[PDB]
Amino acid sequence: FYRDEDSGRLVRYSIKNNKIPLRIQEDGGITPNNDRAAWLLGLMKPADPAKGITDCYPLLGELEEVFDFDKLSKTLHEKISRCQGRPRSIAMAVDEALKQYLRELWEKSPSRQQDLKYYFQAVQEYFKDNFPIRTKRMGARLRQELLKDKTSLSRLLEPKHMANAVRRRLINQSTQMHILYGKLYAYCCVNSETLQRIQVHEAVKKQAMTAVLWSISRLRYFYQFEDGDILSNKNPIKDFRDKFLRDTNKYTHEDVEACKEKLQDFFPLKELQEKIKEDAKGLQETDNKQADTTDFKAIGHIVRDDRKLCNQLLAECVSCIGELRHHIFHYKNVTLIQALKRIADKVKPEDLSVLRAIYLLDRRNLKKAFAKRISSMNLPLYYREDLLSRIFKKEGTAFFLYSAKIQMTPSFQRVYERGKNLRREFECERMKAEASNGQNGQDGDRLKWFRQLADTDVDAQRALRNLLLLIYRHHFLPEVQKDETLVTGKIHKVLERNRQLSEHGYSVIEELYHEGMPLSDLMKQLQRRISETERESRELAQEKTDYAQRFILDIFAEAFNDFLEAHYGEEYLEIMSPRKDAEAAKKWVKESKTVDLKTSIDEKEPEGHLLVLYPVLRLLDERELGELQQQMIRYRTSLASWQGESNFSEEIRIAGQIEELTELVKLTEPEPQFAEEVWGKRAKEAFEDFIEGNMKNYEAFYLQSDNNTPVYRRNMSRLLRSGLMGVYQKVLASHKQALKRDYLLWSEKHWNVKDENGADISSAEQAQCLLQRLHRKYAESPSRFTEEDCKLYEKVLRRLEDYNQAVKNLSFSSLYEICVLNLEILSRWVGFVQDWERDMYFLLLAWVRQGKLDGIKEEDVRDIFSEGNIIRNLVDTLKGENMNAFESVYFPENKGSKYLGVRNDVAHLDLMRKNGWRLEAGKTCSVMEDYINRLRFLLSYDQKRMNAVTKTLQQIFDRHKVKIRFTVEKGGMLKIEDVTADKIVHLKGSRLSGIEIPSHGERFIDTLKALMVYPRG
RNA sequence: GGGUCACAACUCCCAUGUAGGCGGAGACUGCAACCCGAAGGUGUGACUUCAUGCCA
Repeated sequence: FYRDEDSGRLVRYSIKNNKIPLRIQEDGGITPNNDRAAWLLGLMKPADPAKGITDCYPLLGELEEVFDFDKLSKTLHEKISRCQGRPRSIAMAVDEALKQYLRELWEKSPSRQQDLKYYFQAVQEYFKDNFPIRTKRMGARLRQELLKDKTSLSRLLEPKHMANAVRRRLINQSTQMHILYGKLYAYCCVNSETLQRIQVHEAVKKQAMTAVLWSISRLRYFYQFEDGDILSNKNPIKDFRDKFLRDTNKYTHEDVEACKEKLQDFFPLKELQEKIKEDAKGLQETDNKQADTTDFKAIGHIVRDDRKLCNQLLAECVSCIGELRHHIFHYKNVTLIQALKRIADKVKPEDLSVLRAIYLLDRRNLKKAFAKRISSMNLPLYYREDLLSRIFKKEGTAFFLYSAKIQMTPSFQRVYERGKNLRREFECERMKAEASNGQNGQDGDRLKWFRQLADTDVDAQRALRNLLLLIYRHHFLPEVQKDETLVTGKIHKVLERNRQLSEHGYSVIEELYHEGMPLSDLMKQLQRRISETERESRELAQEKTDYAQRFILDIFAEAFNDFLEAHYGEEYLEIMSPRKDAEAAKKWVKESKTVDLKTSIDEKEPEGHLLVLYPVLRLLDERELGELQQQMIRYRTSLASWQGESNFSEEIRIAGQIEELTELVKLTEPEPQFAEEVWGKRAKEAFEDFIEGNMKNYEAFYLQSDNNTPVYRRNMSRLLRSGLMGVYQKVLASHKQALKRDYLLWSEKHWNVKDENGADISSAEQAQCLLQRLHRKYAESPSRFTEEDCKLYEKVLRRLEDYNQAVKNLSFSSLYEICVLNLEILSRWVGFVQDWERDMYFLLLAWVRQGKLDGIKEEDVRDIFSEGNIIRNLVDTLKGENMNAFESVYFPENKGSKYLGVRNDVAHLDLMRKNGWRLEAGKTCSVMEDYINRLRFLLSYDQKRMNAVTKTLQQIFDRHKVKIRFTVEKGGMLKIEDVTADKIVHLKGSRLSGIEIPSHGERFIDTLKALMVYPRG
């Protein structure tokens, strides 16, 4: 589908007349392309409240006077009085009576038919939305079901309700058209390739601004500043910033220790100090060597002082964040990339000395960061060296930190499950073929490397999976990037296999790939097909079959298997024989193995834009980095997808550099230095009121115990880094997570399951082995299962689930999951606030352009959104009839003044502080409910944003396998009904009703419910 | 006090109030699928729909 200012092209007349409502007259002006756009743009006329005029849309009032709306309701009531129930009959009767009344009203008034056409279109849209006949979609089904009730039927026919609904619809369409006008002339002064490009650029800028706001909140956390504005140039705040941690009459050693300890969670300060100390020591022993340590020697006096280093690092950070906040939303630079280039041109890297030293120290640490990751996952305690050396050799390897992945590249997990299932199916069919024919076929190894072992524990398969994941991520994908023919070297074969089961589902996929086509185009069409399939499944409320995703998984699994055969064939037997040994685990880390990851980032001189953007990436935890990386991947694919006359090569290269830098920051962990044995002098306090008794009573684990990875430690470090512990100790105080029932259940070693096969289960490993054995026996024989084993399965399942929930509550995994969910609820509202800010900027620009505001210039508009508060600038700038004109676009008459303050509450991230979790006198609701309702009030200029508030909250909750229900109470307020947890359905078709297990425990659900309604609600 | 009734989106367009099409299109406007991915448990292979059978 392609449309332009002329027509539209690939019912038929709807395709042809689908063109843009706006056009450029080649002189900088935008003019309407039809009558409806001109009518929508001229509806808003500002009104003087002192003179007596109240509304800003007089034509809508006159049209609501002409359209009676009172005899229509009586006519419809009289018409449907002879229908009883049967909501479809009511729908046809209402539709017929409505079209009769509309044609009579059109015949009655011939003078004002022109605007009557658009009024009739709005009325017909209302009646089609609320009285549906067809029920193919789900929403139409529930509207028809709601048509059964007589009370809702009476409510839907009120004259005031219908008039207000038509007015709201028309005002919403007018506002959207003004915003579309204002989007142009801010980027332009062909539709398909330009509007999508503007959408992509705005998405990238908004994601960057969310990252900037997160780093601003982190900087305010560092400086311990109460309200105000840290990124300021006026005298008192600047003098406070320049004097921070100076002297001793104002600040104490505890202050500098707390500041440097907060800074250590994001920055490698201790390693930098040790590096400078060893660099100073080495200069006194060599008298003739041209080493690259001149830059490090200049800043030796700063980094040797804690106060000076902290103050200087905070100063350079504040300079970078302030320059980023000044730009990006500037009117000059179209792209964030050229904004970074202009910042790097303005501010030289000679000023940023501590920042560039931190960048260099982090760049020259990948060599041991990769070794730390390899040791951390599973690898050394299941392989007896001299094979990891054959894979991760210390000489130059084909391993890289980050590959510029192509769109819709599958993850390792889906590929692994698909290949493992295909291998199991092949094994079963070969065994069944050996039963029918007693001849041993010499073939049978065509899909190995996905074998499920037969040491055969669950940890051994974990280690094998992790090794294959490392090879897939750092070796196979750069090889595919350099030479894609590997994947193509399999594609035809997979299609043939599908045909071998026809005597199909890949018929749609058989037509796209002819002979030789760039896989990039293939994944773009498969992305389109997957998108339509998912959207249709979501719309029609049915679960369908995804053939394109399965095809992608199949071809990538075949390519991975053949690649592993080509390079690691001599070590297949040694890879498939893991063996647990703690001696190699205690070794391999005292040797400082320092493996040989490679990257394209320079080792002696950082680039200017990368150095400017480095603290922003350094101040994001784990998920905002992923969102920024996905936005950069989408931007790169979008730039590559456009045709000629583009000139976007340098932007593509810089975007790839940003992706690689983000991957480097993600890989190079900040070295949490927990040390000690259990506690230190930070988390201990931040974690007293979550342990039911004392931590010494839980000494069996939390220290030594299994002598393995201590997740509890990574969980507590990542929990304490996020800075939400003060909020959680104010809100979730009486919701202790360690408990004593869970520790008693974990210390239980005398399970009462009474296993049938001449033994008794005493450990969770034996229970997991019984689950695996019983599930394999069920998998081979689904239709024939003994009644004893079917209840034995549930008997071990419930005990294992109780044990796992006790472990998850004890290991602080539930609290960390709640923190991840809470930080996901935030930064969605920040995205909503960014959307509102951009929309209001473009709306005000469009209003000023078409002479709507009298004594207001474009300079004032840009100065509203340049510096200072946006809200205060709007209040001090627009007044009289202009403020009434601005307020005319928010329909919900229940609100009054003091609104738009939720923008300042969200953008400053007040919910990340203890003082923000307080409510006004009254309001009878919870903090989250209050924020939801104020967000609906703020976003009421756009209907889709107002519905997307609750929609996105429900989707975020459902991503964690948790439900949440809302009910609308009196006055239109939303309130939380319940939360609960969904259930995973175990063995199906087992001559039994099916075992049902909740996906989350009661402690997790109760804590999430306590967070959602803090005061009441 | 339907006055913010979301979940069950929103926008645009199909010739003469006629005429439909209660029909189409939309990374063009937002949620999604895909990835982040740790977290993780729900047997598989193969095809139709307003979620249940159909064959080894």
